[PDB]
Amino acid sequence: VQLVESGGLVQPGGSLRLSCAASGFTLDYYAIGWFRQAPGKEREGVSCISSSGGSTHFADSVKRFTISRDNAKNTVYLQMNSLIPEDTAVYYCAAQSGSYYWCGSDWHEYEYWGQGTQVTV
Amino acid sequence: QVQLVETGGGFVQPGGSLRLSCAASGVTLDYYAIGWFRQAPGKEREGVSCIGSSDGRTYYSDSVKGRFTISRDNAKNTVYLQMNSLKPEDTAVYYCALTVGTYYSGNYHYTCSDDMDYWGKGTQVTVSS
Amino acid sequence: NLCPFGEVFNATRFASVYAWNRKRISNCVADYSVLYNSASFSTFKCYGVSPTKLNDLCFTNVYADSFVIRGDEVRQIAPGQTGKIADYNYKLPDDFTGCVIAWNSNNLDSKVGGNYNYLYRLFRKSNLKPFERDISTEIYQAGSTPCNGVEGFNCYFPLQSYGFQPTNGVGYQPYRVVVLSFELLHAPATVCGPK
Ligand SMILES: *[C@@H]1O[C@H](CO)[C@@H](O[C@@H]2O[C@H](CO)[C@@H](O)[C@H](O)[C@H]2NC(C)=O)[C@H](O)[C@H]1NC(C)=O
Repeated sequence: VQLVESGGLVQPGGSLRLSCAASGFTLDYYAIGWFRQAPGKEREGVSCISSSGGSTHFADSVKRFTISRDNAKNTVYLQMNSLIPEDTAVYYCAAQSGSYYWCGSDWHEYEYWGQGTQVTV
Repeated sequence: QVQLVETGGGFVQPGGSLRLSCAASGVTLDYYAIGWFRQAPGKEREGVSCIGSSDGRTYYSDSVKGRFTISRDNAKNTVYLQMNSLKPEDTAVYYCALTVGTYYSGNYHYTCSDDMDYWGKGTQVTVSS
Repeated sequence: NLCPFGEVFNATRFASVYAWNRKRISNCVADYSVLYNSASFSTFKCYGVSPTKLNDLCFTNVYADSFVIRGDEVRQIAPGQTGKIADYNYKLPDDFTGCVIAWNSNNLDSKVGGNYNYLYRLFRKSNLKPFERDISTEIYQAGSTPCNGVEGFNCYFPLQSYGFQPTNGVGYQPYRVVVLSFELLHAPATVCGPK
C-alpha cells in the first residue's frame, strides 16, 4: 500500500503536471488531497478530489490549478498553470477513505501519504 | 503551550533541606495533577509525589516516608516540594510534570503515572558531605 | 418504517468509548445512502461490502456502536489494530463485516477548561476480546506490590478523561464514531434497503 508522486525546476508562467499513483489498493473509494510545504512556512492544503470526482481548491492562490483522477490507471493528476515563485514547495498527495463527497482541507485527517516531490520556480 | 519551570535545586549536606518550585504557565485545563519525579544517575525515572488541583489531595512514593511535602500555591500557579532529612540516595535530577485529571461518577481522580502530558526540564539536587 | 439512524448519528450526547453504546437496529428499512452520499464523514470505511451498494443488502440485525475518541485514534477502530483503544476499550474482530464512520466533533464535545465527561480505559491486565465491554474500576496494580484499595505510584485508577479543549490540535480533538455491524445469520432478514 503506497502512493507515488511524479512530475516535479520550471520558471514563471510555465505549467507543470504532478501525478499520484497508488499501489497495493484501489483509489476509487478514496479522496485524494494535495498539500504543499515551502521552507519556513506551514504545510498548506492545495486541492482535493473526492471519491465522487468533485473538485475543491483550498489555497486562494491556486483557485490557476486543476485536479483530476483516472480510476482506471489508479492515479490522480494536479495541473499547475501560471507558475509563480511562491508556488515553490514540496508537494504531497494524501489519501483518505471518507464519505462520497468528503474532501478535507486539514492534512491531519488523511491516512495515506506519498513520498513528496519538490517543485521549484 | 503549557510550560513547567523547576527551580530551587542545588547542593546540600546529608540531613539538610531544600524547597523546589514548579512554576506552571499556560495551563488552560480546569483539573489536573502535578507530580514530582526524579531520576538518579544511571537509573530509570520514578515518581516522588503527586497532588490534585481541585482539592490538594496528595500521595508519595514509599522512598519518601514522611520527609517530603508537596503543596500548591493557586495564586502563583506554583507547586512546591519541601524536602527534609535529605540523604545521598536522594541525589537526582528532579522533574515536575502535569497531566489532565479525570471525572468519573461525580468525583475527580488524579494520577501521576510514568506517562505525563507535560514535563519540565528538571533541576539537579546533590546530597553530599 | 425507516431505520432510526438519525437517533444514532445525531444524538445530542455520545458514550465514552470504555462504556461504548450499542443500539440494535431491527425490522426497518435502512437508507444508508443518506450517510455515504454526504460530505460529512472524514472516515467511512467498509469491510466486506462496498459503500456504494449498502442499500442492496439484507441482514437479520444491524448493530450501531457509538462513542467518542481522539482523531489520532480513529485508525484503531479497524480489524487487526493495536493501541490503548483497540486493546483496552473497543476491539473489532478480524472477520468484521460492517462500516466504521467517524467525524470531527470539536464543535460539540470540547469545552474551554476541558470536557472531562468522555473517558477511556488507560490500564488493563489483558487485551479485550472482540466486542467485549469492560466498565470495571478496580485499582490497576502496575507493579509487584498489592494496592490494597489505595491509589498511589504503580496503583492506578484505570479510567482517564480526555479533557477535550477546542484549542487542541486536530489529532487530539474529539471524533464521534459509529460502527455498524452487519449480522450475517442464516435467518429471515429484517433490515433491508429501500429498493
Ligand atoms: C442528522 O443531521 C441532519 C439533521 O438536521 C440531517 O440532515 C442533514 O442536514 C441537512 C438537513 O436537510 C441536509 O444537508 C441533509 O439532510 C443532511 N446533511 C448532509 C450533509 O447530507 C441528517 O440526515 C441526519 N442524519 C441521519 C438522519 O442519519
